[PDB]
Amino acid sequence: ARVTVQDAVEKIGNRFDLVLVAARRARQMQVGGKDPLVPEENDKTTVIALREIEEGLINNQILDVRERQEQQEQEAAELQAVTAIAEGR
Amino acid sequence: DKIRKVLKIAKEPISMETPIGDDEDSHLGDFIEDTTLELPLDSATTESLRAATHDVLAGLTAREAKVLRMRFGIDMNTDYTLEEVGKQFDVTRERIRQIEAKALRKLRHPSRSEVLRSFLD
Amino acid sequence: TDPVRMYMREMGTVELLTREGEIDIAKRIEDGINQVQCSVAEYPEAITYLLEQYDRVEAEEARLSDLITGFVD
Amino acid sequence: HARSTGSYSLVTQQPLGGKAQFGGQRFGEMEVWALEAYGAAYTLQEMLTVKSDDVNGRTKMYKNIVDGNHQMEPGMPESFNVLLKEIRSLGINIELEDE
Amino acid sequence: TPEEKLLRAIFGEKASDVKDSSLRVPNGVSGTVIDVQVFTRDGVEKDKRA
Amino acid sequence: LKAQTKTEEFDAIKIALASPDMIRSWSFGEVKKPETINYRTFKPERDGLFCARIFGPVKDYECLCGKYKRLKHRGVICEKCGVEVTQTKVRRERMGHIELASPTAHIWFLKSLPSRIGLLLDMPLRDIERVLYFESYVVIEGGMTNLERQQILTEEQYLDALEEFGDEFDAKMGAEAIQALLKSMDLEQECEQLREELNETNSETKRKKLTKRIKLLEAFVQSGNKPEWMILTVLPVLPPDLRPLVPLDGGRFATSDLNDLYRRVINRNNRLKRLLDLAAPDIIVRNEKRMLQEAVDALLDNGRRGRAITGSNKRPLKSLADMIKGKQGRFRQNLLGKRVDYSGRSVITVGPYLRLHQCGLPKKMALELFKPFIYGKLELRGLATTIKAAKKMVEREEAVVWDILDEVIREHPVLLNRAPTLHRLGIQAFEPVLIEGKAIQLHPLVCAAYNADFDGDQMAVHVPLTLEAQLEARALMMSTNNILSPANGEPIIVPSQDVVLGLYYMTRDCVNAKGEGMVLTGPKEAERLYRSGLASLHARVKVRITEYEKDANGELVAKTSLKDTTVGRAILWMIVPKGLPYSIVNQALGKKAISKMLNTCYRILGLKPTVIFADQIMYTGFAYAARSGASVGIDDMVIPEKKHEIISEAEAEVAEIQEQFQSGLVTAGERYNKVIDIWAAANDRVSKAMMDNLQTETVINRDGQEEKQVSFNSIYMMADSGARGSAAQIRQLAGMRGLMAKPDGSIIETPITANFREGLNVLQYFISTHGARKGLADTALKTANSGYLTRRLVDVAQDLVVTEDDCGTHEGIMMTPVIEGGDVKEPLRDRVLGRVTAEDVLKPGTADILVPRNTLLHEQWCDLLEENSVDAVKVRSVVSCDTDFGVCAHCYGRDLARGHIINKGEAIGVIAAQSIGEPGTQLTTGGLPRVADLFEARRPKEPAILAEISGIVSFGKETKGKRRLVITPVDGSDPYEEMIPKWRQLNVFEGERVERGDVISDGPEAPHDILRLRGVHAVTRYIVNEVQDVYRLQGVKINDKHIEVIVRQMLRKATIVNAGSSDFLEGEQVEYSRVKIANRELEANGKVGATYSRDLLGITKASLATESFISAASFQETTRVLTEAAVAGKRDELRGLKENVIVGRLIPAGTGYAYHQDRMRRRAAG
Ligand SMILES: [Mg+2]
Ligand SMILES: [Zn+2]
Ligand SMILES: [Zn+2]
Repeated sequence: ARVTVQDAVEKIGNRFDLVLVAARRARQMQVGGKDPLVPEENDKTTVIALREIEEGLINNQILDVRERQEQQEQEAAELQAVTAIAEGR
Repeated sequence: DKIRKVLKIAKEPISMETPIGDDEDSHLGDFIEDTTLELPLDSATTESLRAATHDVLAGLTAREAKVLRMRFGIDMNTDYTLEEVGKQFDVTRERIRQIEAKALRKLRHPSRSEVLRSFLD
Repeated sequence: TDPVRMYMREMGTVELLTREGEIDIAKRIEDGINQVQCSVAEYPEAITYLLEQYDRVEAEEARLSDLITGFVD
Repeated sequence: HARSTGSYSLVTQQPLGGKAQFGGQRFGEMEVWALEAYGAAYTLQEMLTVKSDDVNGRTKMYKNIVDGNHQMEPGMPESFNVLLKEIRSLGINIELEDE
Repeated sequence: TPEEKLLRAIFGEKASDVKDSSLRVPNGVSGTVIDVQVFTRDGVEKDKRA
Repeated sequence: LKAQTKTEEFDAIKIALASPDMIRSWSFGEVKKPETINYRTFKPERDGLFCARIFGPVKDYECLCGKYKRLKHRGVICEKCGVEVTQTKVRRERMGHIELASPTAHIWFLKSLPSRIGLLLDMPLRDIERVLYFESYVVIEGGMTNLERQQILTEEQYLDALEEFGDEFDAKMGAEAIQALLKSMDLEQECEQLREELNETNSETKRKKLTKRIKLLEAFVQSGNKPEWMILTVLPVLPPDLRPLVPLDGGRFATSDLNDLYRRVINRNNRLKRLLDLAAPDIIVRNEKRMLQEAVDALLDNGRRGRAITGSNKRPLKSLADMIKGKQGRFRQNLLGKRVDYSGRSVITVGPYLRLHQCGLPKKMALELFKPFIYGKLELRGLATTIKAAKKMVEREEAVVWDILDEVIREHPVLLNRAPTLHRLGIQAFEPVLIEGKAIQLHPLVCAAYNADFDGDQMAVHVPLTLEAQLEARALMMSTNNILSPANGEPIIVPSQDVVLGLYYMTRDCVNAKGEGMVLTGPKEAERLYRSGLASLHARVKVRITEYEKDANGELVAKTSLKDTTVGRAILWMIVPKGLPYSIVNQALGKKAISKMLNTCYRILGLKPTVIFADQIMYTGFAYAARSGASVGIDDMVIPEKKHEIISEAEAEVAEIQEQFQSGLVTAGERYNKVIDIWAAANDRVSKAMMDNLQTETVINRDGQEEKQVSFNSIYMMADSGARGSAAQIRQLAGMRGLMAKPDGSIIETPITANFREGLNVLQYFISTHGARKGLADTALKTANSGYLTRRLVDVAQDLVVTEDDCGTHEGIMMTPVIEGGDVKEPLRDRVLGRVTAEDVLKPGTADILVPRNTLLHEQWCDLLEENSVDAVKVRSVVSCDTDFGVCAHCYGRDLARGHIINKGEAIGVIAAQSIGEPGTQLTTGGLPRVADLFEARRPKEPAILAEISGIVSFGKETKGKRRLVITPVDGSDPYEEMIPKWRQLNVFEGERVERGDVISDGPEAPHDILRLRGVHAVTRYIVNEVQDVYRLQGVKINDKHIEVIVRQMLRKATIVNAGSSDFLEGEQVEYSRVKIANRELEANGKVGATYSRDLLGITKASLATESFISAASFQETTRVLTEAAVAGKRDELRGLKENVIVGRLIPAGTGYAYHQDRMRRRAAG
């Protein structure tokens, strides 16, 4: 368990913007798009995300950063498929 | 005996606002449950049973799946009389009824069977 | 307000008819209508129509109940 | 007493015990203030929309809960949705603007 | 429905024209039956047990 | 980009009047007949209130006639009976209408108290009604003849007036006339005419009314509403399923009352249509017309005329207006409450084993609560083939599910809540621990915050479902994250009673006890001595201890020494973590010190250690208290040996004074006070007698003869420790109990001489009853008042939220300790803690900044200020925060259950209201009503008066009933002369110069003055101190913050004085205004900026004005709110709390504050 989240509020000051970010991350974990960044103890994703905040390897900047890369990682694969939609012409 | 039928319709509807108890905002109408609703534990199983039948129908030969989806309304308007199916398959009549049997037979003996049996009660 | 009151008082103005007064008005009624019957009686299209209508009744295109309520007699 | 998913009131789609499988606990005005003092909105949104009053959102949630996806696609509380027709049943044109 | 129709077809159950209204014991409560009473409308034939 | 035409996600809302064509837009069909259902086939009759054709299919996806029964057919309108086959859900949506014969007035605009139609035509109500019942004629567009446009005529007059002018004169009567009036009305031209008259004629009586009306008109103009629309041509019908006919058992039916109403409007309406083709006489169609009006009135809002009663049932049938109001005061179903799934509740019990972060939950409640979650995990691991089987398993309670439940429970908080939720701590999150049994187990330390005794209180449980609710719950509502009261920073988790008896019994020392004098290396071997039976828990002993001080830079110093202590304090030291000194435990450890133990622990080591410390304190507290065997017998309550003697002497005194009254030496009234004085005094004597004996009389011997220490007697230990009991209650046990009072309020002069250890006899008990009964009665009412107060309070604040970061105003108030008449009724250090300095503060010498400008003053800083003698500090307040539409966090303070400065977006007003309200139960002019008078701004009864302006004053004119006071300013103009009734004894010296705001008489003063004459800081200071006087006297700790924000909302409004942009006397928002003259100081007018005057509005009055009309519709009177808004076409943009809850979306605060931000800016953007 995470008995007190005090440490996370330190990593991101507001403590409300904290709830949002860990949520966003927890869905990255709960809906299976990704996997954890730190050993999962049977801690549910709720707490796994919180451990990740305390350790400073996951915050809004990083996530926005990470997300912005994936947009381009997918834009690279489909590169030919959508340019084939030249039928617009 | 029409006394009963007649005696019934004669009763005037009750104000749904009849205060009941406590004089509180509990009003007769507040207690009338909705029966046309569908419990979600049910709505949930429908979405599953679709997926169920959809999986097990891919488990058969393509004609066994079409014939069963044909013989029942599965992902299709209505369903087709078995003569229609024979004409659709150019192989007709008694033949088709047999395929249906083996299909049901094939889903009957468990490997297949463990999942669809869990739907009844 | 409460319209029973504004009604009761609105009709309460009207005075009951004398036994003679009823007949007067009733007589008046007769005249009015009797004028229009006569006014109706004087119209040519009004006859030919009735004629053209009775030709449809004997032709099985209508019924006697749909044209006259009976005559004098 | 405890309730997960029970019966529902007809006039307003709201939890109602009909089986003596009891209607849910009543979350009142004062309890709402309590959530507002904490900053927890989502707890509050989920309380008065999907956990209760949304005839759509309620089933849409359950299907996600078993799927293992915790989300809510709230939609509009039906209570208010009725107020809207009730105002509009009077002579008032009440509209929902913009985007 | 279609898939329900198939379900009865595989497991061969005749879906009844009758639904179960039977009175059953509330969840969790457990006891011994000390009595049974049967009231009947005047004119319906009283059943065996009654 | 495409804007949109379909369902994207709306902002705001608009409300306005409805066109007939507009009403027709909604209607899917005309309801033409009162028939409902066929009566044999229970099918809906077509073209009736319930119609398949107009509204919808009775059953899902099925035609009425039955031709098309298939779910495939969807956009199909049956060729037989037109029904588009679609879910029956649509019978809840589609509306209808009714085309009325003769126009009809809308009861809301005729009868909401300031008749809108009346003042829109500037015509009296009684006249308009007279035109409606066809009792008189009104002119319309009179032309040039003899007659005014709005003039009303009678029968003969109309006739006579008609003979003279056939045309170019016009008159109607009844509803059509009014409709005719409204359509003809030209507002713009009226506007101009009213503008001319404003400039031309000067009279207050005249231009007051003049300016008032012109705003309305142009407002209505700007609205977009066309006045005719206040008159109904078409009447919409509410969807059937919202006033359903549903069957019951036994074949009975039950229905909404609107049908009875609706049915009537139709019948009457239809009869009228017939009565036109029969050309019935006027007296009849008129009567029918009146009847039609009445029916619509009863349909719309019943009770503004006659209150029609339902059929065969006396009770009046409920109309649509009564549908909206709901009841229980103002509650729209968001406000009273709403039933919620995933919840439950039952009786709660103790569970001392729990850690503070968890709670005992019955296995079955947890099974039924998580049922859907369980289903999902069960088939995730494949233990259940499909969802149905999963149900069957848990319904079967197969052994495997319990282990699964332990998985889904682990990290998944549940909300626990108790009945009267007061402060936010009424709901707290816990981690579930599966428990056999039907009771909820609740951590003891938390029992204080809930005000939950164990006498059978029940608590309700709620499962947070969505992930965000899990993370909100864990980071906000979790127990451990709120350890400190939001009302005042003191810890609310302080151990309650058994635990404090333990620690007190632990650290206490007797004079001579086993092991006295020996020495030990450290606490480890101290417990080893105790558990073995060698040493007593309390004996004076020297032991080596190692304490720590972090006073280095983030760094712990260590020091070991020999402390002179007892065994108990030594043992306890094992728990105190790190930082803390042994000094903290070396005392007797009462409840007060034991709390500051926790407090310092928190303010020094931070959060986590305080929690875990706290757990340990409880476990150890119960335990040693358990070892102690404290009990209470009848001989533990010791009566003084001298009681009978004191009573007897006081009994001589009363018999002496009686002889003095028998001889007339003293008056009767003087006597009553006299006897009571000695008796009052006697009781004090017995109390402080038994207190002396009880407290110290344990008189014991060490190696010598005797010595005496504070008693180890049970009941004293309880009261001394702070566990339970108080000298007052003890005094009733041993010493005599009180002097009771007869019902009328006198207090009986023969006190109750017996006590509970002795028996009370018949008479004495009987007398006790009155006091008892009044208490319960009194408390139950003070309960209600408190609730009422918190209500008004959250209403006036609510939407106030911390928004900006630092408004950056130097502005603020000067904080001094309360220092009442003696020394320090409350210090400075508590008043300034956690606030932020307005400016750098000096030492006694200067260019020495101790604390530099705005710096949060925390414990160290307050102590440095305390080190020095500094007596005065100016501190930023929410009353002075420069930010509009919110508070800057820099101006607020640190306070939270966490010590850190307040976060951006926490909604403080609520917590302010709550903090003031929760203690309100404990209060008792003077009392709780005194508080209300304060927050309600009420002007006192016999007020004083303050000098309007400085300078030398004198008395002028003479006794008319007022003797005028003439003020003569030195430089300024004299002209101020106030009318003062001269029969009130004055104070002000006739020959002295008086500053504006000096005391011109005595008696209380209206805070309006203090605000007006003395200024903002004064009144705000006045408010905080008077109410605070009440609470602290009652023993209640409430930080001034909360009171200050309520004040800010109190002064929310101000009245302009100067001009150059907006109107003169308009009362208006200083947020709005200041923003306009701050906008006006540049560009625009160079400065046209207008001067205003701050106003004081009481909470209930200030809460009245709110931009969002849905919010106002909540707590104010709905009909009035809706109408007055509906005319103006007021567009609610939401943005507030009350409103977002109603419509049910994210609160523009807290977690949502991020959202609203992203949307609010997207709005007014492109
Ligand atoms: Mg109790
Ligand atoms: Zn049809
Ligand atoms: Zn500020």
